[PDB]
Amino acid sequence: TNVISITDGQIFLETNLFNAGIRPAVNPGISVSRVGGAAQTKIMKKLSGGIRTALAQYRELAAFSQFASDLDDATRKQLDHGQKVT
Amino acid sequence: QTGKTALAIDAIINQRDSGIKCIYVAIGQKASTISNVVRKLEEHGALANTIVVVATASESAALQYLAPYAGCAMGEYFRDRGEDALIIYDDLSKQAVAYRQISLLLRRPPGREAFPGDVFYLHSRLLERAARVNAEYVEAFTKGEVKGKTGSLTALPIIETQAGDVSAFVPTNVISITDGQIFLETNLFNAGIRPAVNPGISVSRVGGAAQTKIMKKLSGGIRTALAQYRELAAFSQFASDLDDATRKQLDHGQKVTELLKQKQYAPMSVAQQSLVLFAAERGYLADVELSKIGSFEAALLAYVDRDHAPLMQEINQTGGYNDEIEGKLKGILDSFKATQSW
Amino acid sequence: TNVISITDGQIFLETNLFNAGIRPAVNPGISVSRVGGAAQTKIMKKLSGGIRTALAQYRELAAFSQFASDLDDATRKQLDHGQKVT
Amino acid sequence: DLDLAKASATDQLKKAKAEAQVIIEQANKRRSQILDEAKAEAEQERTKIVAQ
Amino acid sequence: DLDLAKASATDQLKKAKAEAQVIIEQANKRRSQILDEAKAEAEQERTKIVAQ
Amino acid sequence: QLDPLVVGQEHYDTARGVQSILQRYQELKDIIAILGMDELSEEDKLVVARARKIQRFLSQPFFVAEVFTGSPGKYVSLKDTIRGFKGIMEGEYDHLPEQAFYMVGSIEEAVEKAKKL
Amino acid sequence: QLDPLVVGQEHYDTARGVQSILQRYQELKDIIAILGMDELSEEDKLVVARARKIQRFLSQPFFVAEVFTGSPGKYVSLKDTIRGFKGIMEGEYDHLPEQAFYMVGSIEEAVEKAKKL
Amino acid sequence: AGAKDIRSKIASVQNTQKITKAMEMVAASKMRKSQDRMAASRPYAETMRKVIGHLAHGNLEYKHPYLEDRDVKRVGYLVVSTDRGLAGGLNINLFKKLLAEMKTWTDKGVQADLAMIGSKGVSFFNSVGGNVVAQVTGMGDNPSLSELIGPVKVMLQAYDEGRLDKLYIVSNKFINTMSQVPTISQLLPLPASDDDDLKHKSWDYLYEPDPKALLDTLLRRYVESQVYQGVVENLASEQAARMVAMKAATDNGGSLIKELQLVYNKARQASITQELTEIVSGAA
Ligand SMILES: Nc1ncnc2c1ncn2[C@@H]1O[C@H](COP(=O)(O)OP(=O)(O)OP(=O)(O)O)[C@@H](O)[C@H]1O
Ligand SMILES: [Mg+2]
Repeated sequence: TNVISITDGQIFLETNLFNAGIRPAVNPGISVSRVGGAAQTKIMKKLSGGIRTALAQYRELAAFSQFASDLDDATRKQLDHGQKVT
Repeated sequence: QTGKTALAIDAIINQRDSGIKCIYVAIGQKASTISNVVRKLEEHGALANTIVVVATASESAALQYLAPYAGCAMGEYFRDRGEDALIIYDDLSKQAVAYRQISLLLRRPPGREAFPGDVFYLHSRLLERAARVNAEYVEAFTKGEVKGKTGSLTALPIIETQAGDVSAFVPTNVISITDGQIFLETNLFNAGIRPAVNPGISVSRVGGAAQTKIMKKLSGGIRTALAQYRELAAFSQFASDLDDATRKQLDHGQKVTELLKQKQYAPMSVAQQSLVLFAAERGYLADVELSKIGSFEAALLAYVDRDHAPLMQEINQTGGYNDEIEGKLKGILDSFKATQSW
Repeated sequence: TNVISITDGQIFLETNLFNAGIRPAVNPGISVSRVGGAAQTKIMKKLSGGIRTALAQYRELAAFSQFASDLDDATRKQLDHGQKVT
Repeated sequence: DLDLAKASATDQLKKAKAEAQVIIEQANKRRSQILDEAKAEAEQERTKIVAQ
Repeated sequence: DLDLAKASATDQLKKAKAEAQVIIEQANKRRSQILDEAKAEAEQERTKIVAQ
Repeated sequence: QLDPLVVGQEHYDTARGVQSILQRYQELKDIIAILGMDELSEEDKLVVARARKIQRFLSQPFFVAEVFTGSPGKYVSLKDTIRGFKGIMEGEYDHLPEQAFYMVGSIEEAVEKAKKL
Repeated sequence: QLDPLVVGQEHYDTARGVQSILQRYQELKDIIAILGMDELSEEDKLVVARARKIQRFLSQPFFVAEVFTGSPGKYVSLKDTIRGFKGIMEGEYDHLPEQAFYMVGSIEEAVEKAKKL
Repeated sequence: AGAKDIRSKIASVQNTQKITKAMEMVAASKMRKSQDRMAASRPYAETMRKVIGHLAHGNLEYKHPYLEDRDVKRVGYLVVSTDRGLAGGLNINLFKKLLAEMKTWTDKGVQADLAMIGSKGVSFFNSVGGNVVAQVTGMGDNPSLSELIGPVKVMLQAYDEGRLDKLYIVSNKFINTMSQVPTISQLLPLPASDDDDLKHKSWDYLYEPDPKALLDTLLRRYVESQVYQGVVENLASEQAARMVAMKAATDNGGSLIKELQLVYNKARQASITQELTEIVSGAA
């Protein structure tokens, strides 16, 4: 925490994801860049959008959407794209 | 932030007409809060009856540490002359901190949590000045000027516990010195229960011996109602599965608990508390719906104040209890429950 | 835990069994002798070879018991035998 | 049974009408007393503040 | 007709009840009116007697 | 000191019997909560009645608590304590209502108090 | 400053209602965590479904956070928010999905966001 | 917090995990016994339905109210629900299916009547203001046909009295140990379901005294037996759902222990450090 308080962001690499073959195991939702898109090339900024909140949402959505699911087509395409992305 | 100060200052306001003088001594608080509570004691009538002793957070440690003794010495002026006083040490948990600072700067050997050794003997010889002295000690002290009256100094120290933890050094000392405890819970305070007193772990070793006998009579049943509710409460999250023979108790508990909620700066005379507890003890609330209990209570307190005032006068003036009084109360409840509305 | 690391076993005396009337309240499973049967006279090494783990299992089977009437008697034989020996 | 039932039928109007009257005749006194006691407080507060 | 009397009586009581419940609300508001009047005339007085 | 050799078998067995009754009543409270009383066996309802009567009979009024409650105190000899609890467990006093045993003192005072209730 | 005598009854009462709901939702998270959401009473499922909306509607987009999220910031007036929370608590927006409330201004941007999913 | 609180919580959660594992075992046995009792029902219903084959929709016809598709002015439902919780979403999925279809029906202006088996549905529809006309409860894990005679008797008596125009049973269908599906399926007027007796034209019965008097009781008994079959399948489905739900809850507890023990170890270490730094930096 002392150092999270000094830097301009963090890339949090999570061991659960890393064991599941997801490498690099960048956990979106905790990791952030406090300078944000100001640093990106215009093309990259355009393409990416707020993608990381999209994957944060997908990953917490998978928290309830394993044993059951609801609104089960729009959540279904949300899950499909999130999975193909990851 | 659970109402520790509010409870003590309502205790002080309520003495605005009772003959008890009040002393409010503030340790280590910021001045613009002292000024605020004084402005509230001035709104209500209480300020003309009370002394305020202030040691703001900016004052040196010696003053913050000695303030409670300066307050006790001002309550003892009354005690030793046959009068009654009430003294409210706000945050003994900050006197203890000031004393720790003074000790560590004098290089005295530290104890647990770096508190010096004699921090028990610091509070012990402060709180044991709160006393009731028999009439003979008064006559001896006042050299015969006052006779047949017993002086008294009542203390209500306040303590603050981190994360509800009562096993720390200063809480565990003052819990050992005092005669009782009012445990204020932050969960009860969030859920809406205000004042948040936790009845299951609050105690008072003086107990019923200090009540008016009407209250002594009526509150015994509240103790048991809440105790049975606290034993049953675990099932509330499976309630639909329960049996009505227990559902009766498990709903009476909730209704009496919803009854003990109260608004701030609105003290009740003994007549009103006795009436409102009698109402719940004798089953009148068995059918009122939970969400309305408060409007029921308000309507009842209003009705009685105009249509039966002499009974309130009698109770408030004597606190007695009789089958006569019980009949009058049953009559009041009967007439109310039919001939009016909430 | 210092001493458990120094010695060659332990006899764990269980308060629950002692209050329940099982005296001596020796607790199987969690108690053990690391020299083992080398120290045990031959007849006892023969007759006792099963007791330990059979009881270790009975004590959990009889803990499953209370939430289950109508027991399979393939297990009721076991719950009777374990109770005999206990 | 015609007499016994029509007795209640002819009486309960009178009775419940009188009680609907009574409820309101109490509420009216409540309003009047509050418009009085707000006057009492109107004097009491101003006198307190001038003394202050 | 028994239950003509019964039902009309119950609703007639309820109407007396509601009429009381609204006789009270005017009372609470009038209190607020007159009490804030007293508050205004108290502050506005104090803050010039003291200036004097 | 609670073992037969020193307290005598009569005492030891009465004590262990009280413990057994109450230890079963603890089991049964949480059946009674979910299912209500009526689903118990005959002896289960009877164990419950005796457990509640024992639990009441262990209360007593003190000559020094005489100032909190007003009720006068009682001194109960050990003979009478054993005789009372054994009589309750055997089912001799099953015909008295529970409140006859609360704050009663000696066991005879239970059979007396039951009259006036 | 959260006193009826300062903020007026309606604002104080709305704030305390929101706190009561969120606390009741905390008290359920252990049973929900263990046994899953299906073992709740039929009225507790509604407490949970409203708390999970109140939590989102407490969210807001900020003018200084466009750097991070693109979405343009919002300014919400008090009058316009005590109404929204009074609404959600009273269950009159109780037909709208959770994600309708996430990162919006007044309650009317939520009712709009629901139409577009 | 502090080690001695968190270790107490870990202990209590491990105990909870014992409880739920025992319940999973129990439910897994009761499901087998209940589906044995589920397969001990087929012979009666199947032979009786073959009989009704020959007697009613045979080459010979008969004039029974319970085989003709008269007009729909109101509809009845027999609702099967568990007597016990912890079943997962079973009951509520079923009641939501029922409510959706009963809405679709009342959108044509028809009324509806409910007869409730099991107490959970009783409470639910008392809350949602359904029209419960009769109920039976407390059958538990020992359903019996004799107890069902009441409500089905009510519904039949209302059907032939004209007051109903169609009758449904709504219940869960046990398919796999891992999958049960809620179904609303019709049983009055009797469905057309193959069972052709064209092959059996070879013979006809001696009817004592007459075929109509029999056909009446045949159909009544047949409806009773299908209601019983439904109750028993729903019971086996309840047991399967409780088994799977307790499995999930035991794994949830098993993960919560992993979280609590990390918190506990952190507290253990912090308490050691803060004790030892208070001692050592006391000296001198
Ligand atoms: N009976 C009550 N009903 C409603 N609100 C109350 C009640 N009592 C206190 N409060 C509220 O709780 C808040 C905290 O009150 P208070 O400051 O007295 O608690 P505290 O323990 O003194 O906090 P601190 O320890 O910071 O002084 C106050 O804003 C007060 O309005
Ligand atoms: Mg304070």
